[PDB]
Amino acid sequence: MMTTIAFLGLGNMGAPMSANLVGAGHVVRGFDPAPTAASGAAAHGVAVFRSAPEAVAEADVVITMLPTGEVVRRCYTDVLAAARPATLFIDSSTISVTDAREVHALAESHGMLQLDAPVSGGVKGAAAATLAFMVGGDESTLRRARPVLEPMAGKIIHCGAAGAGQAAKVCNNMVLAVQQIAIAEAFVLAEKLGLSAQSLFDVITGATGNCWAVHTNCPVPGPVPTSPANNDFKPGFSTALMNKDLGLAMDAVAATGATAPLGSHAADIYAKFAADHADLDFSAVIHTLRA
Amino acid sequence: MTTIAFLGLGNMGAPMSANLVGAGHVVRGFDPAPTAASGAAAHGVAVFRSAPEAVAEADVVITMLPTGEVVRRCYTDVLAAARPATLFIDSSTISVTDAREVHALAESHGMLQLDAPVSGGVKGAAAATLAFMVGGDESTLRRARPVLEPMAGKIIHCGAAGAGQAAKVCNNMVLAVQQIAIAEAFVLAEKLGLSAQSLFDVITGATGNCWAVHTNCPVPGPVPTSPANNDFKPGFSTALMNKDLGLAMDAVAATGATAPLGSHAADIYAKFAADHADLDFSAVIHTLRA
Ligand SMILES: C[C@@H](CCC(=O)O)C(=O)O
Ligand SMILES: C[C@@H](CCC(=O)O)C(=O)O
Repeated sequence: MMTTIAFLGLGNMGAPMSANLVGAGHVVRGFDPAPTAASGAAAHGVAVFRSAPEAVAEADVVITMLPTGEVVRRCYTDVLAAARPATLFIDSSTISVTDAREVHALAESHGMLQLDAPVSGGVKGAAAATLAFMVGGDESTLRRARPVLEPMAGKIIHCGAAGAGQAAKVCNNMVLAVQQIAIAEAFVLAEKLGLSAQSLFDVITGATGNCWAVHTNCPVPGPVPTSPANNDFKPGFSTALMNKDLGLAMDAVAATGATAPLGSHAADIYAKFAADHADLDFSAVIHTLRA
Repeated sequence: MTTIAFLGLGNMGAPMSANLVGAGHVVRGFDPAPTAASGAAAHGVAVFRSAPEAVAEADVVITMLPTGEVVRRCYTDVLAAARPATLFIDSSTISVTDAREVHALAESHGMLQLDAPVSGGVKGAAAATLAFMVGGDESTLRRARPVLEPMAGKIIHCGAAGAGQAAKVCNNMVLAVQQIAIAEAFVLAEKLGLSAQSLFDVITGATGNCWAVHTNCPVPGPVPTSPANNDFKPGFSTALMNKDLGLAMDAVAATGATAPLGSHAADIYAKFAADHADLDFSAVIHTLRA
């Protein structure tokens, strides 16, 4: 299983992910253009390089954890020629399904194996190695990748061909967004009807409406003391991050001509909420329903 | 032996009253439809020509009626015929406003009263697995418990009068939103080239999981028992979901609440019910391009 891994993107996700790879005994060759990110990763054993091409030159596997499809595209353009032939590229960035398929084809045109493997779990999942990887690409390529993913992962799920990882994540998170708004509406309506928060909680969680947005992320303080509502709506899952994912869902809706009325409505709601509350947990959208 | 007047012997009322007979109660009935009455009499209910007659000898009076207006008119018709401290249980699904009005009216005559609307449908009614969501006094629920038990899989005290109705309407508004949201996810997935089984496996193991997908999956295959595999036979009909959402919209209006997605869901299902009232509510997956 021991492998030389180039890790491009050493931010809030990339840094802890890379540390777990070092802990598992891999040689990790890192690059990030932010020197503070690079320094922090070096402190936990990443060999940091001056450029992304240098980092990938001697690597069996190249992982990208980057903010957008544009940055992934630009990164692949900078490094693919530098990589040894038939190197495994894993993009664990969260990007559009369109961009994922573009960068996948580019990697394959350079003779590289490529997977999309975006993750859920956030920074906390990243530190604890409990992230869920949602993978698109060839099954044999995933087989080759498993030893590298396992030390970062709680779950690895194969979603289909290239882009299917991005697709699965973005579909789930659109539903989540809609559910978190709907649970918030339910709690505020209950409050105006004189139905207690604890009572509504007990019913919804015992009934057909139950979902993570209530049972774990309860947007009123009290029924779930661990939920962000009890900690000033500190993330958790920030509004900024949810808004990014909803943007990607709206990109997917636009590329496909799909009709997603509530998903699109939830996107508009989170886009407005992100303008001034980007730093709050996405459950804090409940504030928009009170007045 | 507690004697129970059951007013409303329709699709729900008939099987509920059969379970009460089966539990050893004396059941007195009224319904304006001769077929409903006859069918109930056939399983042991002593049917009377008028609601006031049914109520005369009753320790408990149960209503299962279509609207608040009918519930209200039934109460003013029968309250004077009832014995003092009779226990009235309305298991109709009506507005929280109407529920609290009829509760107040009944207690004004020295009656004890609960709202106890139900989830489970006709299937649940027959099988005695209904979920009663109850508003009223804890001590009144305790007295009612022996009567509710033979009809029920769950009995949940929701709070003071009207809280049963509120709890049910709030859950069903969330459910409608979830059922549409899951449908959108499956349609988007298909157009992205992500298989239904793959999306199913991901969502059910992730934060988006809910009954609308894990049990009511609106595409055939991943859950062989879901209505999608059986021509969208209810299940839970669009007609009934539409009725609940209408009540949610009455509650949103009465309170001045902000419920944008619930309201959007209500609009979608009202429109869908014009064409497909008889299909399971999960069938909404095929009306999104309208
Ligand atoms: C074994 C596991 C990866 C290892 C971990 O739990 O960190 C998996 O996702 O299959
Ligand atoms: C609903 C009740 C069970 C009564 C019964 O159905 O026999 C309970 O479990 O609380």
